[PDB]
Amino acid sequence: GKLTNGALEASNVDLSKELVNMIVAQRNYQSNAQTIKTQDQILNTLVNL
Amino acid sequence: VKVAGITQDFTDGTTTNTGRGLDVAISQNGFFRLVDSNGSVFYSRNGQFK
Amino acid sequence: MISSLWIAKTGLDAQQTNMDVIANNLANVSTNGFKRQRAVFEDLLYQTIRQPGAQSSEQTTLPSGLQIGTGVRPVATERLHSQGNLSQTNNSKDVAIKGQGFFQVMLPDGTSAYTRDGSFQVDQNGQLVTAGGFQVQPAITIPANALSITIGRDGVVSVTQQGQAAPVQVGQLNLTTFMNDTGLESIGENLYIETQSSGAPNESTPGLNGAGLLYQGYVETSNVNVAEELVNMIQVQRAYEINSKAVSTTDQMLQKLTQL
Amino acid sequence: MISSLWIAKTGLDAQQTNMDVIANNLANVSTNGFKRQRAVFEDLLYQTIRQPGAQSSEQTTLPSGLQIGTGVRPVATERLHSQGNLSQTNNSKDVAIKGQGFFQVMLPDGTSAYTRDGSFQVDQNGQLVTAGGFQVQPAITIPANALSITIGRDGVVSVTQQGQAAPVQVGQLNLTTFMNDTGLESIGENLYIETQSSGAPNESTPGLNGAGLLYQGYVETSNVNVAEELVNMIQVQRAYEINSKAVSTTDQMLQKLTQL
Repeated sequence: GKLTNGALEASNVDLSKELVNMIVAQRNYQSNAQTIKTQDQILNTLVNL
Repeated sequence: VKVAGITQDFTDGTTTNTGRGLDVAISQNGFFRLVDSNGSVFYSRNGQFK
Repeated sequence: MISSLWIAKTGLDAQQTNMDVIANNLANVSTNGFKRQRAVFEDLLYQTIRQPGAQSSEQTTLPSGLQIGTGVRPVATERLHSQGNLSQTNNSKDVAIKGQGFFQVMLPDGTSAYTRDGSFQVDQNGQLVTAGGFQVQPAITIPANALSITIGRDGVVSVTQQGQAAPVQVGQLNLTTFMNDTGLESIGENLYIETQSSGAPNESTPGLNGAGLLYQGYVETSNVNVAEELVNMIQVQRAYEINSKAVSTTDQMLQKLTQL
Repeated sequence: MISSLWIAKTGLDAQQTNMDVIANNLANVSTNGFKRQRAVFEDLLYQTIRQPGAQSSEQTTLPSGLQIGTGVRPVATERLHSQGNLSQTNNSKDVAIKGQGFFQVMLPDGTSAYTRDGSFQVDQNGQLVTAGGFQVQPAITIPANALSITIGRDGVVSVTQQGQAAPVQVGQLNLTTFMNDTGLESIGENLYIETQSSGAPNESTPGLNGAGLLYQGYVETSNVNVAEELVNMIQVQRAYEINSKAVSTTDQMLQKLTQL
């Protein structure tokens, strides 16, 4: 590529995409925590026999 | 699940005028070549030079 | 040691398998080109005792005899092959399939696996490879002096060199389709290998007799639905707890008998 | 007093050790330059009974004989020497490590200890000391009328004096590297001492050889990941309850024996 003098190459991070990805990742993490909690309430129920 | 890897989106970003003569922007492909105090070779897209 | 204990010991194991399937589906909610699993169950033995339909008298038959049954067993976990939603992540090296075909990839041992993941990279030698470093087939090399990579809807890979107004074709991407997509054996790393229940690998071009279409800059996400998995967890948890209660009731019954 | 009771007692002790490791990891979240611990277990001895592979007849061997095993024992507690997150405190005296080196300090016993903590102070004598007052070899004396301290990426310490246009070098901070980093014996107060399994201390400047670089104004936070510890705590609690249930079952069987 060619060099442009007097200019800087800024970052390529789009904030809207990052925010929506953060939201969906939070929901997925909560779902995984929920199934973790279910496996225990199952192990605890088996223990209380 | 297993994390196969972490990539880096090597697409050209914004070009912003700065008004200083020592900043260079690389459109399209290319990497600036640097050497540290040890002598290793490095590559960087940041054109903020001094 | 007693019949109801074995039956409720099979119920526990089947519900644990269902929970395992649900948890595995929820863990891979973000992996591209994923197909979620579904466990199927079937009845175990049925002890005959009094035979159903047995001739009690010389003219009267016994309807629906004493058929005491055994627990449950799972046949298998089948992959729900549906089209995951496509995502526009705008990179020239990501390709997504629109139909029901598979990419062919050559394993290091010389055999060929089949993957629907479209996140492709370029190795140091210039070949298209899967993100796990497995080289794609039938080999699409990419020159060092490449300016843009264009993969069309027909799988044709073109590379535009510097200062040249015409693109250069560097290969042709083909899709493999099977009689039975479920019977493929998953070997991990988003890879499936051929099994005799999956028929034979039929190679086809993308748009003809049944291979899917390829879209560049798109990634095929998983078909896992979170809400349905949540509801299924709530129902599997209740079923497991109730079967454990059956175990406990059998245990209490055996206690009094022994005490006698 | 019975074999299963000893096995369950060993399991309980191992799970308690795991819980202590988790608690120690949790207690040192705010410590700087702390490396989390992980415990590794091994399975104990085996009562032989019938030997596996013993010749039963003149030609037929016995496959997989009665190997009744004993409980479990923890072998080791290993540190995870990984680069923790760097935190900017904007202090002229705080130093952070970027690689895999160690700072060398002198205990008042006369032996040398090694610490990765970088929160340094100056004593009333003007020397560089650790927050516990241990003097930081190979020894940096800071003059009385200092205006600012500059510690370079390679370890050169300079002091800017009033009326002098040039900085004055007052020492050189060095890093010690070990061939085996996990073999160091932790004596507390963020100090590790060398053992015979920790190789020999190789002193080097930050940048040369393999030692890491020094960042001024930064502190190395602990590498403890908390959510993993919470999940491990849940697992440890459930496993401890299961082992306690095994103990209870053994106790009940012994009780039903006595009355006979």
